[PDB]
Amino acid sequence: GKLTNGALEASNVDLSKELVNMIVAQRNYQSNAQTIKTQDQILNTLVNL
Amino acid sequence: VKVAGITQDFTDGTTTNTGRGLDVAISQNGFFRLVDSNGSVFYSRNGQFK
Amino acid sequence: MISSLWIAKTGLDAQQTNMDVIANNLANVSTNGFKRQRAVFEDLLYQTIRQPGAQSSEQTTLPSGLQIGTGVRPVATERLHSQGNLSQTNNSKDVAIKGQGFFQVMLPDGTSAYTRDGSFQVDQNGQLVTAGGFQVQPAITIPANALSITIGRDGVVSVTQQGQAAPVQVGQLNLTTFMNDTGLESIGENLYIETQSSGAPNESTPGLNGAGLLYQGYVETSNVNVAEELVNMIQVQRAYEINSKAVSTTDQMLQKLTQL
Amino acid sequence: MISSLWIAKTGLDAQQTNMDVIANNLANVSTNGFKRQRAVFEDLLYQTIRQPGAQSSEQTTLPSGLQIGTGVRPVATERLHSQGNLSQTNNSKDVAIKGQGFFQVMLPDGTSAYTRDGSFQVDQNGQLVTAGGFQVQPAITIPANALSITIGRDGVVSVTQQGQAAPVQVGQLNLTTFMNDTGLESIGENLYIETQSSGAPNESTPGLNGAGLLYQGYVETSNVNVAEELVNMIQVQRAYEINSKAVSTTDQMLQKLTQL
Repeated sequence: GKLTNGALEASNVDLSKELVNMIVAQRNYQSNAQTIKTQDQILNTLVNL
Repeated sequence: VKVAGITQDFTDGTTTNTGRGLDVAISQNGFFRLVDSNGSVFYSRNGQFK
Repeated sequence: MISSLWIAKTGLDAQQTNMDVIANNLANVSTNGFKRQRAVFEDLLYQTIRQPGAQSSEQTTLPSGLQIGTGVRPVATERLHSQGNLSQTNNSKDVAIKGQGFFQVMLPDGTSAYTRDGSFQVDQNGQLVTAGGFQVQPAITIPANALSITIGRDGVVSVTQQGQAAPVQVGQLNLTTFMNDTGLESIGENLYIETQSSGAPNESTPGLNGAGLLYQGYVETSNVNVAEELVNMIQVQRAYEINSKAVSTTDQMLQKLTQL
Repeated sequence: MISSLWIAKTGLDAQQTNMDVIANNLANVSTNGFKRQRAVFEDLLYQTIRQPGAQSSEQTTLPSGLQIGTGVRPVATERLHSQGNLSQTNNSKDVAIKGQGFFQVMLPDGTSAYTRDGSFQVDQNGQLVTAGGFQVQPAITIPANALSITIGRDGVVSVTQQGQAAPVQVGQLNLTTFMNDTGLESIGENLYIETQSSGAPNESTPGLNGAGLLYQGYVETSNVNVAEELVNMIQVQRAYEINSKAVSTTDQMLQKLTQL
């Protein structure tokens, strides 16, 4: 590529995409925590026999 | 699940005028070549030079 | 040691398998080109005792005899092959399939696996490879002096060199389709290998007799639905707890008998 | 007093050790330059009974004989020497490590200890000391009328004096590297001492050889990941309850024996 003098190459991070990805990742993490909690309430129920 | 890897989106970003003569922007492909105090070779897209 | 204990010991194991399937589906909610699993169950033995339909008298038959049954067993976990939603992540090296075909990839041992993941990279030698470093087939090399990579809807890979107004074709991407997509054996790393229940690998071009279409800059996400998995967890948890209660009731019954 | 009771007692002790490791990891979240611990277990001895592979007849061997095993024992507690997150405190005296080196300090016993903590102070004598007052070899004396301290990426310490246009070098901070980093014996107060399994201390400047670089104004936070510890705590609690249930079952069987 060619060099442009007097200019800087800024970052390529789009904030809207990052925010929506953060939201969906939070929901997925909560779902995984929920199934973790279910496996225990199952192990605890088996223990209380 | 297993994390196969972490990539880096090597697409050209914004070009912003700065008004200083020592900043260079690389459109399209290319990497600036640097050497540290040890002598290793490095590559960087940041054109903020001094 | 007693019949109801074995039956409720099979119920526990089947519900644990269902929970395992649900948890595995929820863990891979973000992996591209994923197909979620579904466990199927079937009845175990049925002890005959009094035979159903047995001739009690010389003219009267016994309807629906004493058929005491055994627990449950799972046949298998089948992959729900549906089209995951496509995502526009705008990179020239990501390709997504629109139909029901598979990419062919050559394993290091010389055999060929089949993957629907479209996140492709370029190795140091210039070949298209899967993100796990497995080289794609039938080999699409990419020159060092490449300016843009264009993969069309027909799988044709073109590379535009510097200062040249015409693109250069560097290969042709083909899709493999099977009689039975479920019977493929998953070997991990988003890879499936051929099994005799999956028929034979039929190679086809993308748009003809049944291979899917390829879209560049798109990634095929998983078909896992979170809400349905949540509801299924709530129902599997209740079923497991109730079967454990059956175990406990059998245990209490055996206690009094022994005490006698 | 019975074999299963000893096995369950060993399991309980191992799970308690795991819980202590988790608690120690949790207690040192705010410590700087702390490396989390992980415990590794091994399975104990085996009562032989019938030997596996013993010749039963003149030609037929016995496959997989009665190997009744004993409980479990923890072998080791290993540190995870990984680069923790760097935190900017904007202090002229705080130093952070970027690689895999160690700072060398002198205990008042006369032996040398090694610490990765970088929160340094100056004593009333003007020397560089650790927050516990241990003097930081190979020894940096800071003059009385200092205006600012500059510690370079390679370890050169300079002091800017009033009326002098040039900085004055007052020492050189060095890093010690070990061939085996996990073999160091932790004596507390963020100090590790060398053992015979920790190789020999190789002193080097930050940048040369393999030692890491020094960042001024930064502190190395602990590498403890908390959510993993919470999940491990849940697992440890459930496993401890299961082992306690095994103990209870053994106790009940012994009780039903006595009355006979």
